[PDB]
Amino acid sequence: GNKIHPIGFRLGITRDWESRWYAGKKQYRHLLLEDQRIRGLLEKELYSAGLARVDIERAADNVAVTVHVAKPGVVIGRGGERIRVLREELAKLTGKNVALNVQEVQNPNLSAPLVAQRVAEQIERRFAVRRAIKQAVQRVMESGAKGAKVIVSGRIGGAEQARTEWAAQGRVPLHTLRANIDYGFALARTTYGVLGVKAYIFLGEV
Amino acid sequence: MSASEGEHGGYKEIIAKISGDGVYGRLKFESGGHRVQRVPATESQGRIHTSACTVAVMPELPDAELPDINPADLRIDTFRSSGAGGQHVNTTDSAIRITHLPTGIVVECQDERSQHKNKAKALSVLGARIHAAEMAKRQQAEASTRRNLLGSGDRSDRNRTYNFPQGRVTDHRINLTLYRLDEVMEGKLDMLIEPIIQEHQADQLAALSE
Amino acid sequence: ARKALIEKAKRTPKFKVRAYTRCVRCGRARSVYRFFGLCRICLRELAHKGQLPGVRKASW
RNA sequence: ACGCGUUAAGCGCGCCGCCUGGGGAGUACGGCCGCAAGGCUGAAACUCAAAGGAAUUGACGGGGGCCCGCACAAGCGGUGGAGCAUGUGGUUUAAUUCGAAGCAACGCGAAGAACCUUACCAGGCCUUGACAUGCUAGGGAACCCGGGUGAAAGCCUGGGGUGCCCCGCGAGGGGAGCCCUAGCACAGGUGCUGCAUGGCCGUCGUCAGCUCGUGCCGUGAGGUGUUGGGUUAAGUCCCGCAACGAGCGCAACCCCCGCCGUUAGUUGCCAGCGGUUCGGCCGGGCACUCUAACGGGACUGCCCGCGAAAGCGGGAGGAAGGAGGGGACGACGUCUGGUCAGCAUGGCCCUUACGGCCUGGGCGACACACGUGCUACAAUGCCCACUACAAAGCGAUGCCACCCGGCAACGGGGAGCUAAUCGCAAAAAGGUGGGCCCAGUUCGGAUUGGGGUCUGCAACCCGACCCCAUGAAGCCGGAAUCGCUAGUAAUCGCGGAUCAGC
RNA sequence: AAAAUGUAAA
RNA sequence: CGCGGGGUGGAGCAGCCUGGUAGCUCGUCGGGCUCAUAACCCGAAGGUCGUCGGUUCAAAUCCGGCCCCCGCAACCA
Ligand SMILES: CN(CC[C@H](N)CC(=O)N[C@H]1C=C[C@H](n2ccc(N)nc2=O)O[C@@H]1C(=O)O)C(=N)N
Ligand SMILES: [Mg+2]
Ligand SMILES: [Mg+2]
Ligand SMILES: [Mg+2]
Ligand SMILES: [Mg+2]
Ligand SMILES: [Mg+2]
Ligand SMILES: [Mg+2]
Ligand SMILES: [Mg+2]
Ligand SMILES: [Mg+2]
Ligand SMILES: [Mg+2]
Ligand SMILES: [Mg+2]
Ligand SMILES: [Mg+2]
Ligand SMILES: [Mg+2]
Ligand SMILES: [Mg+2]
Ligand SMILES: [Mg+2]
Ligand SMILES: [Mg+2]
Ligand SMILES: [Mg+2]
Ligand SMILES: [Mg+2]
Ligand SMILES: [Mg+2]
Ligand SMILES: [Mg+2]
Ligand SMILES: [Mg+2]
Ligand SMILES: [Mg+2]
Ligand SMILES: [Mg+2]
Ligand SMILES: [Mg+2]
Ligand SMILES: [Mg+2]
Ligand SMILES: [Mg+2]
Ligand SMILES: [Mg+2]
Ligand SMILES: [Mg+2]
Ligand SMILES: [Mg+2]
Ligand SMILES: [Mg+2]
Ligand SMILES: [Mg+2]
Ligand SMILES: [Mg+2]
Ligand SMILES: [Mg+2]
Ligand SMILES: [Mg+2]
Ligand SMILES: [Mg+2]
Ligand SMILES: [Mg+2]
Ligand SMILES: [Mg+2]
Ligand SMILES: [Mg+2]
Ligand SMILES: [Mg+2]
Ligand SMILES: [Mg+2]
Ligand SMILES: [Mg+2]
Ligand SMILES: [Mg+2]
Ligand SMILES: [Mg+2]
Ligand SMILES: [Mg+2]
Ligand SMILES: [Mg+2]
Ligand SMILES: [Mg+2]
Ligand SMILES: [Mg+2]
Ligand SMILES: [Mg+2]
Ligand SMILES: [Mg+2]
Ligand SMILES: [Mg+2]
Ligand SMILES: [Mg+2]
Ligand SMILES: [Mg+2]
Ligand SMILES: [Mg+2]
Ligand SMILES: [Mg+2]
Ligand SMILES: [Mg+2]
Ligand SMILES: [Mg+2]
Ligand SMILES: [Mg+2]
Ligand SMILES: [Mg+2]
Ligand SMILES: [Mg+2]
Ligand SMILES: [Mg+2]
Ligand SMILES: [Mg+2]
Ligand SMILES: [Mg+2]
Repeated sequence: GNKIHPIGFRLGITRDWESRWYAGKKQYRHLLLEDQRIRGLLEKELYSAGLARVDIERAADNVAVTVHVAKPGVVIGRGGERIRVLREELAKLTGKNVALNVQEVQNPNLSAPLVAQRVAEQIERRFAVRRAIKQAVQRVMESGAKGAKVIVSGRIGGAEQARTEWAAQGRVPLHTLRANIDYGFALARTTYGVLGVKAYIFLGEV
Repeated sequence: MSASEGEHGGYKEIIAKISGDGVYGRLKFESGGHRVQRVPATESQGRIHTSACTVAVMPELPDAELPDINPADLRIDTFRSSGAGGQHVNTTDSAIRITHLPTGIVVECQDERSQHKNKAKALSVLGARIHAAEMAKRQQAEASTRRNLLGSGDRSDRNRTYNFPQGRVTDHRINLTLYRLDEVMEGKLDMLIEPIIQEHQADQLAALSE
Repeated sequence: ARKALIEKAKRTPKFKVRAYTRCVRCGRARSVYRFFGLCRICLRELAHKGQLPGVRKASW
């Protein structure tokens, strides 16, 4: 083990901060650990929707949470209920006046933190772990990527002495910082044990 | 009092006397085979191994020697010696033979031209020949009883397993199985020996009260 | 004593010395910053996901 | 299969000899031969689940060739000896919490153990609990309060706040957020298992490697490509080729450091000026240093020479030239690697207890041993004063120039600064006169004594500084071993992160 | 033209 | 009884005559080498010289007696 996170890598070379806001010295840690708890709530109630990215930004007290989903008919709720009651739960545990800012995915099979989550439950529900990859990339590549790679790790439906196997197709120049790529974990949580699905999509060296 | 400290590690073999009170009953249960499963020090890739050892604690043995024979049973015997000697040998009963009746040993001494010297030489050769002879009966029993006790072949030799990669010691004969271990492997032997002793005795009463 | 001590590092003390650091996110005690209220890893971890403001990998 | 191939192991035929799993065994027995040594003929019991033939892939070699690495050589400075620091083994003990183990454990997780941290220990306590969703409910009522015991935590204990839906002629309203009090789902675990795992790291190794696609060869495992000639730091190229291409790597794009300029012109800067009231303070100005964005700049681009090409070798000019120096960046893989103790996680366990709380001890123990390390043996040095020269950082919790107290740390008095403004602020070596004269010393600063400051609830265990007496071992370190190729080693200082304090 | 060894679990 | 021999750091040997003089080889413990062990290189540790009593100022040593070890005759016609 040695390969480093491709985000933290280009953290300021391509992909952006999930949190976009300035802070003072004795207040940073305060409106951080509070503000992180938001994605704790958001992931609790949007996996059912496709939570790939959050953009939590702040003014003076005034927050601006902007979410990125699959097909936001989920946050719609009963006409406009979940969009309401979430912003009604957003501010409700801060003290600060929030917002219902929400936006969606253009194409889903082109988002790593998404593409993974599909798989890590696809197999959390037993399914053929090999072909759940070779076709996963194949969906991504028939979704017009430039390259793809998928990784699972741990007891693959059996094998006590657990393994780490993968399949991939296309281009994946990680070491090149120029490349726009995409990475997102996903957690297979099966009866016999727990794995971990990584995913990488090379979208185009901007 | 005896030790073969073979390269690494150990002790290939060690003998030692333990002195004090109740030394017997508080270790008379250790005699037997001791299986051990861990990844040995002698190992070069993560493989567990089932080595073993043979504990053989034998009790104290007080020993004996009365200030020698009963001359009341003893049969002395003078007679003319056999061989070359002429007039002061064909005509002088210089040969001796002595016989210890309740044992059975017979020795004699046509060894020297005396008689008193052959007499005593018989009565001290027959010194050894009775006590130095019986010491075989001692060792024979010692040896044989240690052999049954200690148990020869290994790993299949029962009594107590010491499992390190799980930290669980189990005594087979009475079936404790606590996954404490190591504390005993530090020296705290009792969370173990006390169980067997009660268990040993539990059926002790079920013998002439059953 | 797990949870019973992150909850007792936050509770009001018996003195101004039984006061001490606790990683709010993980739960450390040693190597917990004041600047973040964080442990060396939780710091490390979230940082890679850009969820920590302005902090990029150093290089000089 | 290797190979054989009119000198068959090819296609045929005639005739002899010989084989029918390994070991036992070319033995034992019988016969025959022999001077002998032996020879010929030649079994079986028992035993095993194989023995073996070629060929492929790697690893390995006290095999070869070709390169490379502070690997050796060359050179400079260390450890190993002493005393102390801290870390580990051991031992130990009421426990001396757990884990890390050759490089790749040993100033490692610890970036702050007196309480805390704390898992260990002893003894006092806890039982739906220190924490989470809840349930039936004796009844409540935020709650400010307040008492006796005790080290505290806790067992007990006396006061009502009398508010809280919605209407009680009313004398009960009923509910209610939290709440007290029993009981049913309970939590709780630093308990085991990294040999059930995730994640992250370590390492060979920033090594130059690993492979895939089709084609082709081969009964096949597999080969070809990736081999070869040149080449480079490089599977880097260029040529060549039963190969043609492709991915992961190296380079490369990214960040500081060197050159140049556009821009910006204080809180920084100061060349010219009013100044002058002794002066970057006043006016003055962004010209220069400064700061910090946006940029150009080097491309074998130029020339003699060598090669077919890549490329090489020399100077030319330029801040810089064949990669200018530095960082980040760790390929398929390996090590049954490290980590269930940061955290998560399938199992297994514990359930007036492995859980939960406070008091005190311990994690700092010392018959011993190795790791990393500070400080030394001194004259290129040690001491007292004058005295210049840095740089990155830190703080309206606080940073504390200042007077005052002083032998001091400190103390009480506070002026500024939310910081290019004000502070930590003396950077030490260096410089300059004195000073010592070769000695267990004006070296060295261990050990211990008496007395003090500081922060904390409190420095016995067990703190860090200050002052006076004390002034040890050590006179250059056996065997062996270590770092390092240029602003590098060596040596001198300073700041920060964890942090009551250290 | 130097120098012995490495038991027993995939 | 009798002659003569040697007893000494754990094993095996000098040092006795000539009276003050603990030696060598292993072995041992503690440092290295090496992934590890031995080999190998570097330091240290270790015995009132059998035992009573003896003479000298003192006994490994000179000196008498049993205690050991060891060849050792004892011819007995
Ligand atoms: C016996 N001989 C020859 C010697 C005479 N002619 C014969 C004879 O018998 N002599 C022997 C006779 C007795 C002798 N004898 C034995 C015991 C004794 N106490 N005293 C003696 O003299 O020992 C003698 C000895 O050996 O010469 C040989 N062997 N030559
Ligand atoms: Mg897909
Ligand atoms: Mg043996
Ligand atoms: Mg006794
Ligand atoms: Mg005869
Ligand atoms: Mg005779
Ligand atoms: Mg017997
Ligand atoms: Mg284990
Ligand atoms: Mg069992
Ligand atoms: Mg506890
Ligand atoms: Mg021919
Ligand atoms: Mg033949
Ligand atoms: Mg035949
Ligand atoms: Mg056969
Ligand atoms: Mg044969
Ligand atoms: Mg026959
Ligand atoms: Mg003959
Ligand atoms: Mg081959
Ligand atoms: Mg050669
Ligand atoms: Mg060559
Ligand atoms: Mg050559
Ligand atoms: Mg070296
Ligand atoms: Mg020198
Ligand atoms: Mg553990
Ligand atoms: Mg430990
Ligand atoms: Mg309660
Ligand atoms: Mg009313
Ligand atoms: Mg009412
Ligand atoms: Mg009313
Ligand atoms: Mg296991
Ligand atoms: Mg390789
Ligand atoms: Mg080849
Ligand atoms: Mg070839
Ligand atoms: Mg070829
Ligand atoms: Mg080539
Ligand atoms: Mg190429
Ligand atoms: Mg002006
Ligand atoms: Mg000017
Ligand atoms: Mg100007
Ligand atoms: Mg360049
Ligand atoms: Mg060229
Ligand atoms: Mg040119
Ligand atoms: Mg030319
Ligand atoms: Mg040049
Ligand atoms: Mg958990
Ligand atoms: Mg208790
Ligand atoms: Mg506690
Ligand atoms: Mg000198
Ligand atoms: Mg002050
Ligand atoms: Mg500020
Ligand atoms: Mg001078
Ligand atoms: Mg002196
Ligand atoms: Mg003190
Ligand atoms: Mg030196
Ligand atoms: Mg400071
Ligand atoms: Mg030689
Ligand atoms: Mg030789
Ligand atoms: Mg002698
Ligand atoms: Mg001498
Ligand atoms: Mg080894
Ligand atoms: Mg030797
Ligand atoms: Mg004499």
